[PDB]
Amino acid sequence: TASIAQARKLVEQLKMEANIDRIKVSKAAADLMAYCEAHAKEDPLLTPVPASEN
Amino acid sequence: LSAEDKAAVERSKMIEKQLQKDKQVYRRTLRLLLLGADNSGKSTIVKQMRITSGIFETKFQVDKVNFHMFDVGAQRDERRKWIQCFNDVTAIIFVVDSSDYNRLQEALNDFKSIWNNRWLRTISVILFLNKQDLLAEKVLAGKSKIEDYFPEFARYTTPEDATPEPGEDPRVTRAKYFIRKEFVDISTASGDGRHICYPHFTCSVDTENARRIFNDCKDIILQMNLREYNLV
Amino acid sequence: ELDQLRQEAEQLKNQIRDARKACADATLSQITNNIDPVGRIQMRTRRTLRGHLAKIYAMHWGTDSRLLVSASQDGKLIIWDSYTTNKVHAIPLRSSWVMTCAYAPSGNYVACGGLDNICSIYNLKTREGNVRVSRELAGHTGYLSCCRFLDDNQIVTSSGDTTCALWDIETGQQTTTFTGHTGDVMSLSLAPDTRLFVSGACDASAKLWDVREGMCRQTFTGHESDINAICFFPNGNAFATGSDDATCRLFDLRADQELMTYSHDNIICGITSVSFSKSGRLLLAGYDDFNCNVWDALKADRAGVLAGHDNRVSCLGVTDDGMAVATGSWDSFLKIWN
Amino acid sequence: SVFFSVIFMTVGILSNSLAIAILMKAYQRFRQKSKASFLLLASGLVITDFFGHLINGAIAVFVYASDKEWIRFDQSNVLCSIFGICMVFSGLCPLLLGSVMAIERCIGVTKPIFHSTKITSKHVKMMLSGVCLFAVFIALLPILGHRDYKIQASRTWCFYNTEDIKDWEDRFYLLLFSFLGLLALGVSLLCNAITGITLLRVKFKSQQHGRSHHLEMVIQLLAIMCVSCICWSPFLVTMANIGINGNHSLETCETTLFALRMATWNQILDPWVYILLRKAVLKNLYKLASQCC
Amino acid sequence: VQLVESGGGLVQPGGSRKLSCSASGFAFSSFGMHWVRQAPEKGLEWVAYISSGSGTIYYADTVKGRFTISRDDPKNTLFLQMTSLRSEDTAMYYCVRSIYYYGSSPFDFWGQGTTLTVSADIVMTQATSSVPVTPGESVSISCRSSKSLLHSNGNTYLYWFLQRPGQSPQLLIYRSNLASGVPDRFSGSGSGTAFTLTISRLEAEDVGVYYCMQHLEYPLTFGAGTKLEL
Ligand SMILES: O=C(O)CCC/C=C\C[C@@H]1[C@@H](CC[C@@H](O)CCc2ccccc2)[C@H](O)C[C@@H]1O
Repeated sequence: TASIAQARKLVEQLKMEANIDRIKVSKAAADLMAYCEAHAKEDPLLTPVPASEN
Repeated sequence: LSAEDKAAVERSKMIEKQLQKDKQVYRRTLRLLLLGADNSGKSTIVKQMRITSGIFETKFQVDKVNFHMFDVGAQRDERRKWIQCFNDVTAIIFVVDSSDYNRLQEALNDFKSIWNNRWLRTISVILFLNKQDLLAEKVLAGKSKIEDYFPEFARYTTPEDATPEPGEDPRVTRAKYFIRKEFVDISTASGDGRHICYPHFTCSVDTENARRIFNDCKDIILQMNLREYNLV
Repeated sequence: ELDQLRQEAEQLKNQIRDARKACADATLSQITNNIDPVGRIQMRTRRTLRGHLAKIYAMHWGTDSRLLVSASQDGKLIIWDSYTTNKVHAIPLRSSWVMTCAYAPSGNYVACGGLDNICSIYNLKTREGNVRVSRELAGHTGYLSCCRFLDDNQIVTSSGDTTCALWDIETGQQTTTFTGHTGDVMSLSLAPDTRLFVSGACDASAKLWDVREGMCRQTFTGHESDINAICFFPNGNAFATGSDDATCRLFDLRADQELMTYSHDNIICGITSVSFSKSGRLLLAGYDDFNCNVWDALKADRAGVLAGHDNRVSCLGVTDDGMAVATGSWDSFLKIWN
Repeated sequence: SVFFSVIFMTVGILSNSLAIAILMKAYQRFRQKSKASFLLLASGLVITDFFGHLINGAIAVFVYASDKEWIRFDQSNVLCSIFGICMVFSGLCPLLLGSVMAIERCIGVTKPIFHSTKITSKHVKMMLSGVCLFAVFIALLPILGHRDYKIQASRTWCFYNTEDIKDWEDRFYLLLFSFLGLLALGVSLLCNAITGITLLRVKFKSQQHGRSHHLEMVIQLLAIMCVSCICWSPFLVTMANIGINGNHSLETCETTLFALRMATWNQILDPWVYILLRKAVLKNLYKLASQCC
Repeated sequence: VQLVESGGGLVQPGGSRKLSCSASGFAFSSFGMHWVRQAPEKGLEWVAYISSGSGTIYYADTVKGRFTISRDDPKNTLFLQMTSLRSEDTAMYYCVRSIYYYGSSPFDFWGQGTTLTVSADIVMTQATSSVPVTPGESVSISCRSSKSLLHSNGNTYLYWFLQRPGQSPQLLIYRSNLASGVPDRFSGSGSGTAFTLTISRLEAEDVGVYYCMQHLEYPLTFGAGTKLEL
């Protein structure tokens, strides 16, 4: 009886997963934009650093 | 200049020499891939070439030419992922049980899938129709023939150029040639002219098996040289 | 009674989808439209590494932005010096069909794997000078797809057997085994905190895994085909997944949904590798079209193209400091871009 | 007359440039599949031929543009010796690298497994370097024998002593050059004929379905065998007659200059019949030319 | 890992002698060998150097022409053929292994050596030769050089060797970067010209002589050596 085991395990997994909290996309987008703007000064790929510093 | 830098450059030169020495042997040996369902007698073919491992290795020598034959031992049913790693090989050996007609459809489907693969579209596919004696005995028994599974067999006749071996029954010849025609029409379809199949009839005791491998590999390498000389 | 559980799981999935959509207040584009564009990020090949005898399939950078390890299907692990191009080590692998390699952060051990289903940890600081196999662990029933080091004694590895496991080197046994996806695992990515990591599978789904607790905390199903690449965001809150559908999607853990989909009509080839820059604005994804395109994480616009290859770009990785980018391809050449 | 050498240079320069471009573009691809030995030899041949036509055309333009006053710009016998090496070399490389290539494809078609497993790219590079060294040696052998190249009757090119043949040293050099040229040509022709016969046999004997790249190979082999002979045999036979018959020969310098012109048309047409006249290369070049311009 | 030397003994002026060294426990070919001489109650002095695979060889300007080094990889053995032996050659020779690459530690293992008795570039000068100290106190050995060892690449080519009574010189620091097998007590600092070896806590195992060496250029030159007593 492995099918019943798989089914109950999937159901319990979905149950324990549905309890995870979630926030609005606006806050996450703002946080990502702020993080990107913060470390923009320490990214040689983004800001071309002088040749002497390569 | 720094002495440590010069020593590192010397170590790099030594590593390059070792890499060249290894590339020599890598280019000397030829790589071959053996594919086939469990029903196929690929295990017998591998064990007869006396001339939780996910991959198995077998090495043999035909006319002084070394060949490396790899066969997956422990992997799942899916193939679209790990098949990409076996590209750039000399050729692929596809084994199918021509006797059992039930699993023949799945074998043809697998052959078509391996042939139309975007990454393996430049590697020739060797076809060995193993277990011909069992197929002959079954089709001579008259109990169940290919017609019960394939409708085209009711209107297919043996070609005019079909050369059967001395002492073969016409029914066996017609059945094997119908199977070969099915395989050839599955292969030529979208063949692209860059890779061709090599149908060959063999059994579980034929010692000429390796000879056919060498013969078709000599031709596969030939085509590779023509495309180079023509800059295709 | 099994249909009852099937319908219960379907209802739970519908409820989760509804709760996830309810939080979709706005898209990332509507917030990133007012920001200035990244502009043409042109890159040039500074160093060209040669010496590989076969296709280059895996590479990884260590803690330092100088040393570099690369894996090829010829059975050779070469430690490249990005600054002087000199080869540091050459390890003859016992298995030629290698598919993954990793460089431990301690700089002393390096792991690799492939179709052999065995993960061999090679010691680089062996007192004898030569590279020796410290531990060769087995137990997986499939080809190893990706490997990553958490410390000098723990390593996580993915296999085609659909299940992942955390290994302890000093003993060589699975400390914790995960439930597994519905398909073969393909890529791994450790979070900067070392406590969480996300893995992608061929079933177009991504699951967030915890190192200590062997359970899945979040699952994503935004892709429409096999996920071949995955990389964590520099902050550990999001990750991008590359798939064969010629589209890259950015998934955020805090938001728990896809925020941006990087795709273009002229691109039909699949993605093989994905990586983020130190700041996160530049998304570098390798495509099967023999070219690597840079995407703006916020604007989703193409900022450049790295077409310095003649074959399938199979692996690429950005240094921890973001000084240079290494792109590996089946053409046996590993070029270090700006 | 200047016009002649100038139109014979610019055409060769353009042909060799296109050939080098196509050969590099093809080697960047085929290198991942096989040794690309044929491509390497073709690139080497085209490169040496190119340098030839910029070194000998430049010298010729400088000497037609100097009213042919050799006594003015050539007193210490330094420039004529350089349009002496640069002449012998160019010639003998373009033929002796045409022979080695035919020998390669001969083995590649008659014994593919042997050319693939036993012959390594290192051996091909070594053979190319050795051919180049032998060519430059035969070009510098007269200088290392107390003799130099004398101004020909045309007063526009320096080569082996043609007029006033007295000692056997000049005869020896002329006969050796002619023998090397004829031997290279014969070896190339024999290899090409063997390859063509093998291809025709193995193809007309086969009836499975294959023939996509055999007819083109036979056509290329026939074109090479025809052009190389028709263009080189005259000059080689002329040099052989001059060396064996001495000054008593009836031929004049006009036929020698014409044969020069024909041999210089084995090295414009070589970058053509080897690479630029292939179907794939032809269509790609035509398409990119129509699209760009 | 072991480096056992042989061939020593008494020799007359003008004679010759072949000093051999048996290597084991490591890839002899992968490691470059360095012969270093040590005159009686004096400091060290580099003699010759042979790289991996015999691809590069160097000798000291004082020993050029007389001594010649050779290594047999098949048997993992080293040989040093000496010619025109002078009276000054009285010294104990040591064989040292060294592997060079980013993150390595050249001169990590010193052999037992062999005793042999008869009958313009950068120079390392140490201002201190003896420092009396008792348990509980710290030590800071200073070092001076005539040329800045700070190469353009920024690497500090400074090497410290500690020779204890009866034992061979032990590597302490190869570049601030502490060496392997030595406690964290040892530390290095200073600029490209001036250097300082600072030990936080002095144990009963530091008794010996501390030698300084530069590695910017292949020709090496050891210092006078600072001795610590306790
Ligand atoms: O007499 C006149 O009119 C001009 C005389 C100057 C001669 C040649 C000028 C140049 C040619 C060089 C040909 C050269 O590579 C042949 C090699 C070769 C040498 C000797 C014997 C056989 C073969 C180029 O094609 C361009 C340019 O025309």
